[PDB]
Amino acid sequence: EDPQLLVRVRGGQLRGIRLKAPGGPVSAFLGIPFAEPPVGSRRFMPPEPKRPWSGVLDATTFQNVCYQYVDTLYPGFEGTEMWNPNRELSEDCLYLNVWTPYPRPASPTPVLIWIYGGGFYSGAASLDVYDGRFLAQVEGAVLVSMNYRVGTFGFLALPGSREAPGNVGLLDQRLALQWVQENIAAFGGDPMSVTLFGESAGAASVGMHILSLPSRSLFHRAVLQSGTPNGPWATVSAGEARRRATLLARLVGCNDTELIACLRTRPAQDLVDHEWHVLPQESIFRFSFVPVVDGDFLSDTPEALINTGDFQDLQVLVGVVKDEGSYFLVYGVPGFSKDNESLISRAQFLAGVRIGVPQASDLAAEAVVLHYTDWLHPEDPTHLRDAMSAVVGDHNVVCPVAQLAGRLAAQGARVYAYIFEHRASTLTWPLWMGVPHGYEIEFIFGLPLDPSLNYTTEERIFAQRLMKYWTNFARTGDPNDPRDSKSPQWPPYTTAAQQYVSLNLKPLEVRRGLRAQTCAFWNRFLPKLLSAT
Amino acid sequence: EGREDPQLLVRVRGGQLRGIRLKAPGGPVSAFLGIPFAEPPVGSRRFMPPEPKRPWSGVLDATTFQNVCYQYVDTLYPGFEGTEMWNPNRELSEDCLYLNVWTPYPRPASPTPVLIWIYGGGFYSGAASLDVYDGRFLAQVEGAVLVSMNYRVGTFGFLALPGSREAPGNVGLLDQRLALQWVQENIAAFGGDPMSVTLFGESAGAASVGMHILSLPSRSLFHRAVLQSGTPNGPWATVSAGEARRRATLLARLVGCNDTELIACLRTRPAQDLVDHEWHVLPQESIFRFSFVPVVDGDFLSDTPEALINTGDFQDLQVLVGVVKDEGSYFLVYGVPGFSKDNESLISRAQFLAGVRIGVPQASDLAAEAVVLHYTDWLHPEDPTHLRDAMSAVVGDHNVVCPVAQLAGRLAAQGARVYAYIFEHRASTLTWPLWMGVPHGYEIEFIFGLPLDPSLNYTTEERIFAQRLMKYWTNFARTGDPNDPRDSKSPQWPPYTTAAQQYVSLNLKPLEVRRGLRAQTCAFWNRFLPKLLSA
Ligand SMILES: O=C(COc1ccc(Cl)cc1Cl)Nc1ccc(CN2CCCCC2)cc1
Ligand SMILES: O=C(COc1ccc(Cl)cc1Cl)Nc1ccc(CN2CCCCC2)cc1
Ligand SMILES: *[C@@H]1O[C@H](CO)[C@@H](O)[C@H](O)[C@H]1NC(C)=O
Ligand SMILES: *[C@@H]1O[C@H](CO)[C@@H](O)[C@H](O)[C@H]1NC(C)=O
Ligand SMILES: *[C@@H]1O[C@H](CO)[C@@H](O)[C@H](O)[C@H]1NC(C)=O
Repeated sequence: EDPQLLVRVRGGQLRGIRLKAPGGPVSAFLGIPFAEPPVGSRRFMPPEPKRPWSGVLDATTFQNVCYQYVDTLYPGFEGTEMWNPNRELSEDCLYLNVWTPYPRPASPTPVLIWIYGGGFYSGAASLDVYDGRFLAQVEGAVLVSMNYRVGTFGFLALPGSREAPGNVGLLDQRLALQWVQENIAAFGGDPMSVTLFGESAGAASVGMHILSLPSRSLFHRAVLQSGTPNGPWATVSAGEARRRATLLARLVGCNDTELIACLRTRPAQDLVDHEWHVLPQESIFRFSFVPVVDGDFLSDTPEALINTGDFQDLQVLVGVVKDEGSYFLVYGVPGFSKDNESLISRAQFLAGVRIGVPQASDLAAEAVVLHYTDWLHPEDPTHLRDAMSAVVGDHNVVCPVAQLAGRLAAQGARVYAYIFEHRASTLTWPLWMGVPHGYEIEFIFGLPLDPSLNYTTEERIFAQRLMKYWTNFARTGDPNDPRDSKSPQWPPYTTAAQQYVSLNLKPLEVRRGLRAQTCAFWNRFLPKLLSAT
Repeated sequence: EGREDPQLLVRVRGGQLRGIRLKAPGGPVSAFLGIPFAEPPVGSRRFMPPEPKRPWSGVLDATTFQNVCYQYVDTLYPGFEGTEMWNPNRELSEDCLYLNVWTPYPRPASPTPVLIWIYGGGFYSGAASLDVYDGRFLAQVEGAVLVSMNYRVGTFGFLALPGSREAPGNVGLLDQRLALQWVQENIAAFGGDPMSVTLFGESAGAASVGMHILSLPSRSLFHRAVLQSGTPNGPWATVSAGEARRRATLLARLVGCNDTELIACLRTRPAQDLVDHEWHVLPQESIFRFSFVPVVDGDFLSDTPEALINTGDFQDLQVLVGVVKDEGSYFLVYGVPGFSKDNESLISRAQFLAGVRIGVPQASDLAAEAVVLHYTDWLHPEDPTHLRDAMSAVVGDHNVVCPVAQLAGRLAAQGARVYAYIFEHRASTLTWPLWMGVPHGYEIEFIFGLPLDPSLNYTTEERIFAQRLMKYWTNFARTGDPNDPRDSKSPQWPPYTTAAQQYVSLNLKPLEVRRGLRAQTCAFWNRFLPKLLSA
């Protein structure tokens, strides 16, 4: 029996499986329990450490996916399906996955920990795009990913109550990080060099761990892909979370203790049935149960915390894809569809703005329309369509990212920023969506290295470059190859020069200012506007 | 009579005139200067509408410029040419309603298209007798009949106690209208065609031309109009009835004064006493603000210019409108701390923020914030060169470029034929510093063709350029189209339309067609800012 597949952690023995990567084998250990199944009276409660087990626990397969809403917009279309659960749903879902080189690392290896996105309402560490074997095989990394509770199960909160304190889904992530500290050395991983990375809601989780003191002793560097703790969707106020929780309890037929108790008796799918019914306005890029400003996990709003934090010893890599907003238009904005070029009228554009910026007053919405209209072609359908995408991307991702990068840089952090501009040759969404939210992931994880995936040879070469930036950053806090000259170099993002790089098929190009003019509108003017109005 | 030049004697409705034979570079022209067109608006007539001049006897000598209307004289840079060239070059007087005529020599034997010039100077200053308004070159080279008139400015022209008989306001505009009527009646005696009259003017002169378009009684006195760097809409060209009354009673109080009693007391004040308090009645510390300007009286102006342009019918109107490259730079040295003609005026962020409040004096804190956010360069938010230029652009865009863009857009959409330009050439002889670029008012010397005078020290290219511009203006006056029908080879000047927003660059190089009159920024000024103000 393969001793490379046998490992002992604090809770007992594990049997892993030998997997094939194109360049060689890797050792994978999938479905490792890191917490007691958060079921029955455990629902909505913070996780508890997993009890020791007897014998050898079989970690050769992905465990269940946390209970969550499942997308049905385009039934059986690869573009949407690729994000849907690829295992059985269950509230018993608190398991993590570890990939390492085979044989396992001779000396302690830097650890990358992935945190998936999915708007805090969905996602799983088992998706094909999160496959860790490429990074493990090629860069000899130790890769870890966890499941964390999403939707009402992970983030339903009655702020101040003992039984539904909020943010338990982020506590799930934190326990997994504690697990890595306690156990990763047994896999050949270095607990003294841990890099968090995640995309969308995953990036925002990474950011919340930056901003939450108890998480800080569990990682050394961070990567935020297309997401931030700050911004309009990633957090809610205690007042608003309380509101949403008691509205959901009203819809399902339900003193905080009494209320939470009746919710605990509800079958999972009954809660999920009403997930989308509690949002205050018709919107897109807005999610019902997300992290809450509790005054505990988050001592203040992420805006306040990034504005005042001390980020001296801290390295961060942050970025965005070319078209953050395009994907979301087809999920609520009339006139948009994956099946046509979605050329919209001016009317549709104004209507669209109230949906993409749901919190906006008439006057603020007016300001947005007037800023994004191309007044040389105010009525041009192509311009109006692309502008609609840009409003959503900018408001939700690009400008929150520019704001974080800027505050981090000014307050002592080492920051590297990018924009990702390559569109996959295999993409099944329309051309008008360009490079949509989430389609850089498969390249960072190295999927193009698999011949059967039908990526182009240039895309393979490109994925390898990306894997190097990311693992080199994990190793050192600097994505630049250490013994390679001529590139040119990826420079740190600073407040003075605001340098970032474009990631694409051509060599790194250095640009200055991350939508500087347009993000000043979003981050400097709009707040002053709604502040009074 | 008897031994006079028979080509310099002419009769008009009021009597006989003797003009003078003037030398221009390419030959002689006839000038008739200092023709009275109204009764001297003096004494009991101060503040009153002008009365047509009563016939005189004998031959009136029309060989020299008459008095300049009483006005505030600029003392910012004593003895500096850049400021002096705009100051009164004849004695100041309330007896000042005279006009000038230039024609070819001998006078045209067939009826010639007429150009009428209205000077600017913020409605507080100006004179038709300044060097840069010399009609001799357009007369000689293009064969134009050129008229320019003096009109009352400042308090004498524009002090209004709206609703009163004795000071109804806008009398300076009524002066201009009277001259226009004079041209309709008398210009044929000079060989001018009264059925082809084109108005043109710059800054407040342009705003004036715009008021005549918007005021029905003037409409039958002209056929085409040119507005150079000014418009009747916008933030400086008019004041409400309420604001005019407020400024008038403050000034009265400042000199020690029922509207009849008040106006009567003002009529007893020395002209200079009124002028001395001109700038003391503006509501905020400002630049590109003038104390006494046309008022929305519900008479001359039946409503605000904004409402009138937005909703009027201009089907059979032909207009040429444009701006210079740096409308705002000139004004900064008259009020924005940190700006001088003697240094590079590299300012700090703080000076920019203070400057914006002065250059956009009617803006709330939030509106000001909006302005500062829009014009700030966020890659170089503290860079002094950028901030200097942005300050200039704030003032220029707010006061001229966007009101012009707004005017052109409404006129085009409402059936007018519109031609738009940006004038980008800086005179080789300009005495203002380089940082000011092509400042407000410095296209005028080219339109009038001063560079044709060798003694002025312009370049050969400037001479050729000036000739081109004279051709455009006179071609437009003649046909309502600045293009030469006998010259297809040269690039064409297309009309400005809402759909294509075309205009041309005027500089040393051939005509270049461009799209969008500062479209993105002007949307801010023209569409957003008003909506903000309604909140
Ligand atoms: O945002 C939405 C909208 O969700 C819904 C709202 C209401 C209803 Cl009834 C129904 C629905 Cl579905 N869907 C969405 C957005 C992005 C992705 C892709 N993204 C997933 C995680 C990794 C990064 C890429 C998938 C679904
Ligand atoms: O705007 C001003 C301000 O004037 C003043 C304000 C206050 C005081 Cl105390 C004192 C003063 Cl002076 N002056 C100004 C602007 C432009 C020109 C040039 N312009 C004149 C008309 C034709 C086109 C060019 C001359 C003076
Ligand atoms: C595109 O298709 C969708 C769904 O079929 C439709 O609702 C929309 O109106 C279409 N858009 C255009 C511009 O035809
Ligand atoms: C330019 O000079 C004037 C007076 O000489 C001064 O008041 C002003 O502050 C100077 N500006 C700068 C930017 O140095
Ligand atoms: C033109 O140039 C000559 C030659 O230097 C000079 O003497 C004359 O004064 C100049 N005239 C003007 C108006 O600058």
